[PDB]
Amino acid sequence: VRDSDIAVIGLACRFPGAATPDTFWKVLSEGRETLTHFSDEELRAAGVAEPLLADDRYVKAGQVLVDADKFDAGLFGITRDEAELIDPQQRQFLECAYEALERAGYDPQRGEQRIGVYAGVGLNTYLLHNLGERYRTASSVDRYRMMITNDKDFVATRTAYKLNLCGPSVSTNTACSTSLVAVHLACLSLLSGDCTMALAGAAHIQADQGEGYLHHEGMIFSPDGHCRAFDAKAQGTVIGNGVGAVVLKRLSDALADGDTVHAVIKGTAVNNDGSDKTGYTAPSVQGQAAVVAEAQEIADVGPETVSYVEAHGTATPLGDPIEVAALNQAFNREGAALAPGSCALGSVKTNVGHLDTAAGMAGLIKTILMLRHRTLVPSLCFEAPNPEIDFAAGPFYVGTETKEWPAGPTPRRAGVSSFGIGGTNAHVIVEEPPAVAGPRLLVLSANTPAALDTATADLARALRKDRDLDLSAVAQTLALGRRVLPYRRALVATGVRDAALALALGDAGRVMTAGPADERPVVELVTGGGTPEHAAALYEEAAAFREHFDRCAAELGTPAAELLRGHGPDAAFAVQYATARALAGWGSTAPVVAADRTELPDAALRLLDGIGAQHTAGRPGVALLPAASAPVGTAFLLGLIGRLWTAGDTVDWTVFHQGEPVRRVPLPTYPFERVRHWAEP
Amino acid sequence: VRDSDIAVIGLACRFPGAATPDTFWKVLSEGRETLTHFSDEELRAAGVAEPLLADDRYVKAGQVLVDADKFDAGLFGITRDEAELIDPQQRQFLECAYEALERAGYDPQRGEQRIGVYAGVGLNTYLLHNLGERYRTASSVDRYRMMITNDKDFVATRTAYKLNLCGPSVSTNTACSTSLVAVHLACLSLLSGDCTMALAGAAHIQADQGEGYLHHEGMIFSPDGHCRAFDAKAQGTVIGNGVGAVVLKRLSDALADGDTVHAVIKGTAVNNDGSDKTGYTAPSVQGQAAVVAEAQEIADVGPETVSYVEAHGTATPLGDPIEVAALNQAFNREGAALAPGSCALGSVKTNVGHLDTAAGMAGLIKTILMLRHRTLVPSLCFEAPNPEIDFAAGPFYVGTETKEWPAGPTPRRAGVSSFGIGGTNAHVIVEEPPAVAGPRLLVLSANTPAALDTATADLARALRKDRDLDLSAVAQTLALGRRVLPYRRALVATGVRDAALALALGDAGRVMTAGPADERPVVELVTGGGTPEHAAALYEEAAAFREHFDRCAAELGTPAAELLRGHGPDAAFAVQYATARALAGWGSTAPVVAADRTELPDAALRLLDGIGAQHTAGRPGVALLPAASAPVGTAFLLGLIGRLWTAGDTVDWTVFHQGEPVRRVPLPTYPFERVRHWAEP
Ligand SMILES: [K+]
Ligand SMILES: [K+]
Repeated sequence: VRDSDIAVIGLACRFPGAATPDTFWKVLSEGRETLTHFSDEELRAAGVAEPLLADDRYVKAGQVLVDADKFDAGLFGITRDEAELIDPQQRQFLECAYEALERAGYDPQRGEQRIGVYAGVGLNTYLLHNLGERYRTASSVDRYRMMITNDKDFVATRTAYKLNLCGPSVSTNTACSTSLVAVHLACLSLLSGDCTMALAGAAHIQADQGEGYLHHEGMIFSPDGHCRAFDAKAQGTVIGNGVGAVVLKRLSDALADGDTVHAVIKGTAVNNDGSDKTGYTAPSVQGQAAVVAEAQEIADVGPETVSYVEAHGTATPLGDPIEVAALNQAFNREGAALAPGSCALGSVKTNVGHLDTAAGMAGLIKTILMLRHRTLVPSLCFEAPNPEIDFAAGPFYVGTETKEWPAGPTPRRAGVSSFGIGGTNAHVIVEEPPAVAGPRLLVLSANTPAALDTATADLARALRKDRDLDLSAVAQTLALGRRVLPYRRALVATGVRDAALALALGDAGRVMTAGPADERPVVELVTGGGTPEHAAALYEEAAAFREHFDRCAAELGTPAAELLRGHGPDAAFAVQYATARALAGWGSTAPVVAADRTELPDAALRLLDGIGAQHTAGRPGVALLPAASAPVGTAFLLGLIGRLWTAGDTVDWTVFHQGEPVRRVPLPTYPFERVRHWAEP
Repeated sequence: VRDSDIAVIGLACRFPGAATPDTFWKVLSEGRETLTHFSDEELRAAGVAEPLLADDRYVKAGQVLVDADKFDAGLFGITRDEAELIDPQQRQFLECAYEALERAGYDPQRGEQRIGVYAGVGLNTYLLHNLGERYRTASSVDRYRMMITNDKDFVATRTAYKLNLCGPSVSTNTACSTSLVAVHLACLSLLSGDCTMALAGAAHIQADQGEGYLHHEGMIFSPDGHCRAFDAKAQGTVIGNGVGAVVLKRLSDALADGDTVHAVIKGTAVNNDGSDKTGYTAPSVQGQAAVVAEAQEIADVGPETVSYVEAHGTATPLGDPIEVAALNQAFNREGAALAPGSCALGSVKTNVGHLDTAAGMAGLIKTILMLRHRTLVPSLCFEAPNPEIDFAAGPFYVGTETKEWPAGPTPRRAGVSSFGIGGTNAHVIVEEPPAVAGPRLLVLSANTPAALDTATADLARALRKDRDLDLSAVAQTLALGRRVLPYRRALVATGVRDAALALALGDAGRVMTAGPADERPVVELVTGGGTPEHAAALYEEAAAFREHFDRCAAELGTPAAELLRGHGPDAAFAVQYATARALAGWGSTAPVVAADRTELPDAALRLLDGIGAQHTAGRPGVALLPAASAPVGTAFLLGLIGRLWTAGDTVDWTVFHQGEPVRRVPLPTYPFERVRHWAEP
């Protein structure tokens, strides 16, 4: 574990045909093109002019992001009017960043982590088209409100403000290479100590997606909507729509904290072509070759140890041979040719098109998934190599199969390239990640009942589909790594299968649900016989209980072993008092009601005075003792916490999970309400 | 000299009332407000509606950037149609960056330096207003051309492409704090080794500057166009227009290379407020306090050693007390209160208004000039302290005088703050810079005759006004640190006064001028007697001559001392041959013509064959020997180089200046042609 290695500890994406990493992996491993073909009816509905449809140069297809118009404004405390004004690219980036942090297992509203964010969005066609006329005929006040909801500057800071990211929050833009430049700056920030975690990401969404495009020979776009990277029939790409983000942390920190490591960034490099090329928009062999070599040098990774490269890969007749010539030059720099056919080459642009500002996210996230799965996937629309590409001069070949990624003398390593219009180039070196008994309280919360139900079904489903999940990790991730919201649910479970079923059934006997309407509860210290089996179980199983019980027995003047065996009022008091103090230590602020104190010793009376126990409440009461023939021990205590917490009591989950190693794991992400917010031009 | 210290080795600015650093220092030291008041006639000319003029809330004033519409497209190889399309913010940033590199003394078209650029521009109102209708009714091809000439992404890369910057070139945007964030990332890049030099800067230009504004109580803008920072009558600021850039290099490198150090950046910090504040646009004491403390810690600078702070300083009733409360908290963090009245506080927004994206450049450059001049300057419109500001809790007081900056126990140190809408905060620690015989060839070149004449007058003027300038440094800076352009001029001078006069007079006897029209010249090796005084002078004074003369004497079979004394044809040959070889070693590619070889020895014939001397030219001839009663020695040789170079011969000025330490110094910057490029809405 090198000092400079950066872990990818979470990620998220909404790309054409894939709203999550799991569905993206399905697109990739199944070798599918996500191109949408538009009917004439759909194009007419979209206001495409009739001469345009008739034109044989017009391409009736696109790479669309479904529900780009949807946004859960309520969750983010944003009004309808404001949601409508905000560029969909910024809305989608905000939800995507939320998802990435969720998958990482970190709730930035809690904890001491300092989280930065580097992000960029594409050309704001929402402002130009949908809000265009609105802008030029508006007051300075309303123009100002449109500026802070639409200018590029605000994508990173809106996210910082709404998610609570206190590290550097910077909008970074270099056109098609924006994604990997953001990744580069995030890593630089992390290594310099600006922050302890960082998001890096990008969004590109055309306000008029859903329409086709006119083919022009002087431009990068293909005549048929297909992107045939490295193929002899390569004729360009299709602009796509999408958004992606990764969460980054020093690898040593990630391992120490017990995070899931999806992959390791070994090094990154960024440069610019400068002047020495035939035009501002022209490609450059030398600029590309240099940034690849620079990234490998920084990563301390020899070119012969790289076994996959994710090319920028736009399928232009000029650009494809240049990209391979540049890779050959970089890879062969330390001598002569590497073994032919020894490094796979591919382009996700063949699946989802060219995501512009977000292209590098689609490329990096594909490569991360391949590495985590130790699985190579196809580059599509490849039938025969472009004769002008000099494959024989180097190690590259275009992989067209889903298959095991063969082991090598080093861990599996990949390169990821992204080259922008304007000549800023980026290359990132990524490595596969290093190799990796009682009941638990599972807690869920959402901003609406409907969201809570969906989240419950999602978790149930995820739990059924992976039995290998550790219930501990699931409980910890849910408690520590999810926003604390008003509609709440909880369940005490004995294992993953058990949990899956209980959550699916929704049977109130086990599944506790409460919301902001329900009354804040009190804990009731009752009379009743002792509970020796229950007392002994908590004493053995719960360290916090054991502490306060020992100290309570000291005050009462009786040995702990005596009280734990006892059936009398002193014993019943002790168990309940110790439970109440353990709850308090875990952050509970529920009042303790002790309504009947007659048959209690003076010491018990003082202890009740010390914690300021009320004599009554003016509020639902939760008993501190199990009912007869109810579950006892830790199962009871966890159910108690669950009942209080769902009803709005405070719990400090960090303190609650103190005594154990925490392991954060990927679980389903928030079911954002699909509310349409769209300004009509 | 700490490893992490960064030198500011050049800078440039066009702010209201100041098109250069020198004129900016005049605004600052003279305590002037650059606010422009608009007549009703001017406002009407600008298309301001009549109800608007009548409105008593309307403020008929602004902080305008003169000639924001002007751009030397020819110099940058840009067509008229393209120049018109490019956002004026990007045009102005491009010219400003050129100026900054010129003042630093580096021509990025030559040399091995790797230069990065981090820059941001403000809201593109040129695209929205001037090109708005044009965009929505244009083809996809023309929309694409408007995108690459107007989107934020392209400001840094356009500059990289047109100036030849091959380091990371990144557009960075965080609203009002953009400038110092760019500076922060440039320093991070430099310290990480992305590059060896870096530009950082920003431009903010409203397409409708020249109009007034309507006052709204819910906004940051003052009712009278004055910005009364920290005053009891503080009521906000005025939006301004401007552009600035700095050139950064590791301090150790700068000193080693002999650069001018204008100031030293000791440390920088960037953070974001996150969620814990009352609104997205609200201020935050804690965010500000943290970034100031973080910057000082990183700089290893104790708060008690800081004697000036350049505040964000926007003069809002809420914001001013908050900024001082935050500074107090940061400065007092290591104990109790520092001495009252011991650190000056000011805001350049009181001079030039709020330059938005460029505000931090105006603040940083003011602070750099103060430090270089060891002179404090006034913060304006300060009559009585705002009662709500807790000055007494800390060391701060508002300085209102131009006066010597008192020496202290450490070098003079300042802080510079910039806080953005969206909550990204930056603070930079700056320190004063460390303490610092023959003829010379001065070379000038421009892209037009008119520009060449203006540049000549400018240099003449600058030379008159500083006699302390070292002629050496002037010659080196001009030769190594200026773009090589087609209309050329040169002068051999014996000192600064001499140069100043010769350049002003323009007398062809001394001042050589030539352009692309003039013929590429040849050097002529003539017959004629020896020139013993001339030979001995070059031998003594020019190492390159001495080398080739020694070797030529070896070939001829005669001792060098004999030939240097000689009057014969062998001696005349030797001196001319050695001069020709010295020119070749300095990169000359002018043909050598030896038309009359009769009375030359065989050895001389072989030597002429070896360099492939022509027997004639089919071209003006320049003699390799001084004419009788002409200047001799180094003066002659330099005049020779000048004649060839002005006529288009190649010279490698790096090789030419090899044997000596180079010192780059500020000289006047390029006289960009004032051509208007402005799209009509
Ligand atoms: K070029
Ligand atoms: K808030």
